[PDB]
Amino acid sequence: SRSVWKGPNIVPLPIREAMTKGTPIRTNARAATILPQFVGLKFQIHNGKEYVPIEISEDMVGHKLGEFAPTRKRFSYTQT
Amino acid sequence: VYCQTRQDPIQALEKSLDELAPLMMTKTFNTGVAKASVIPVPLNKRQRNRIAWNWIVQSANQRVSSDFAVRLGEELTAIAKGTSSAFEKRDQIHKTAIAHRAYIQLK
Amino acid sequence: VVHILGKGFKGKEVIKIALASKFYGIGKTTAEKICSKLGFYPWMRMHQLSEPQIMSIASELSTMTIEGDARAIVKDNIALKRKIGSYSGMRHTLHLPVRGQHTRNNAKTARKLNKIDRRG
Amino acid sequence: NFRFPIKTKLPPGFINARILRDNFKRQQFKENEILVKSLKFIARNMNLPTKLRLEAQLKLNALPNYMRSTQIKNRCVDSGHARFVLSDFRLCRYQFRENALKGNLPGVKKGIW
RNA sequence: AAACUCCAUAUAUAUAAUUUUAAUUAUAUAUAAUUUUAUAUUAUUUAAUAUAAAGAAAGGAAUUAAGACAAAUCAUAAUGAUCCUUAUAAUAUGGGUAAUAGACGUGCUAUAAUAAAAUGAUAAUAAAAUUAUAUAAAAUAUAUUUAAUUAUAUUUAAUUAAUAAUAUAAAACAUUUUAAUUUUUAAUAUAUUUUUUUAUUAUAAAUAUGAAUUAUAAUCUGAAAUUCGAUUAUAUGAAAAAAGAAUUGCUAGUAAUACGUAAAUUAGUAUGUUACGGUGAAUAUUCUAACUGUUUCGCACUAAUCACUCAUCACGCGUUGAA
RNA sequence: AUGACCCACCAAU
Repeated sequence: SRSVWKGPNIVPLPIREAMTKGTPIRTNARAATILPQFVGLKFQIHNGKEYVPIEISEDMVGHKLGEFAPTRKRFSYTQT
Repeated sequence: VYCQTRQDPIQALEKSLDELAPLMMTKTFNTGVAKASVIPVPLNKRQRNRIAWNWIVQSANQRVSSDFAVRLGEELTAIAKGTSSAFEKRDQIHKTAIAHRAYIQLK
Repeated sequence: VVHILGKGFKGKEVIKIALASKFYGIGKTTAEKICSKLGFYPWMRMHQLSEPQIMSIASELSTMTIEGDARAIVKDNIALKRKIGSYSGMRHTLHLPVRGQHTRNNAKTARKLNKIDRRG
Repeated sequence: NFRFPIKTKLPPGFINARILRDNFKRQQFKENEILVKSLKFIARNMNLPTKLRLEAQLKLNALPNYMRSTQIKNRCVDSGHARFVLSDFRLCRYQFRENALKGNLPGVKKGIW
């Protein structure tokens, strides 16, 4: 849904109740434009096996939840 | 070609080809390898001119004009006057056949 | 042709694109009408530039954003997400497909240039 | 209750678990396609107010996976294969050759031309 | 095997009220050639080589035997045997198949003048193919000032197919350019080259090739392009100077083509697959080498030369000698 | 199936 119109992505979220205590809401969905409306809280992002805990920033705007949650781990070496 | 020397260009080219194309050569047959013998090989018409034309395109990559279409004609005009290093080429080849005449497969 | 904007050029060199070449802040369309405002007959080479004219040329480039001045802007846009949690920042910092290309194989290119201050 | 959320008849002929999943999606999307179209028109008509539109875009994201055709893959009706699936015979690179050569497919043989 | 077969070719008949118009076609059918006739050399009763003369005469495809490689498939399917049934069975969400030190194979795009790019509206010129799980024409708006092109968005004309759409085929051809190239220009004059000439002064290895690549914005599809698609605009412009030993395809409408075209699989993306046509070649049979069928001779091999086989050394263990 | 291995190429009458 990347366009001036149809902007942007609404992923149903407990943000409402979360906006109270701020409980890192396990937003497993990991696929939404960081909402530019509430823009501010903390939650863990399912990186395939584990949800990485992150909060909101002055950069995290259009950046999608996933862009901050790495999946595959780093590469390594040859044989020795 | 015609312009730089006003006489039939096709005929002149044919003459140049006849001059340049060696009439024979020397392939190097194996025969149980070991000491492969060099025996003179007869070259067909299209065979003869093929070698002559190469010695010319190769000589047309040493000119100046940025159009090979006509760097060809000047080389062709040059050959007419009697200026295509190829002549010597032919000479050596023939010579390498004079000797190695003995190896001729049959009289 | 001379020391135009310091790193100048050469004569015979039609100015239009010449600017797109030496200059980094300007190129293609930008350089095209850049001459248009300065109104220099197109297909015009550097040698023909009437020094005073170059003066206008210079000012013109000052007006918009040129030279490595923008190199940084991107450098920062890079550092931006990079400084945030950004797959790119890893891809960019590690020297790996920032465009998510062939990390497995064809990735030397990325390793060659992709880096914190990429445009080097 | 039923394995699938909503009870569904079983595809006649060859039955496969992957076919059952795809068949389930086909049945569900077929009925939901009208709703899918209704709500998407809603969300995409700028001529509307943002909220009504948003409410809709959101419901869509919430709509179950079976309410989609992108999820339905062409699968051989006879062998339950979703690779190299010609849609003219709804078969596959083998069951076709087989049926075509055997003559099971009328007017379908070999391109000797 | 060949032949029949399919495409394709020559002719002939039938069909099309020549508005589905391509009658230069489309098919259904029939014939046709695995060409024939004659003379002259050779040969030995009649074959080959040349010559003419009659015809249009020419290709491709499909079919790849028996066996062997215990070749590939238990993931097309199916089934034996064996292993699990609260998990090696079913479902949802997310992830993965896209990870990258190095290495290989196959492509694509490349490295500029016997070659690349704008442009060509009385639209130079095609075949094959698609379009009721749809193609989507004209225009209309923007990107952008005119206009065209290119890419998206608005509305759907017509066509469910010899009707309308994809789609004006492109290369070739013409003109204009084009770094290095000082082969340039631009200021003069110079003049029977004017798009040019000449005299003088000036004009200090990656380019205007290459688009890998990097930012930002924008657009498609679909809930959803973040790992992860596509497109464009503005930017960026690495590597690459025809590539070592070595090696690959192809013998004629083939190779080659910076010649395009279509389909299938797509909600969506082809540098791949399968088909179509346009332009269109040199080189050749004579050596070795390799693979095959026919044959010679040899053969101690026979799951067959990737066979088989020999002695020493080294290991461990018997027996029997010298002393 | 028993069944981890194979090794040598040099130049003429």
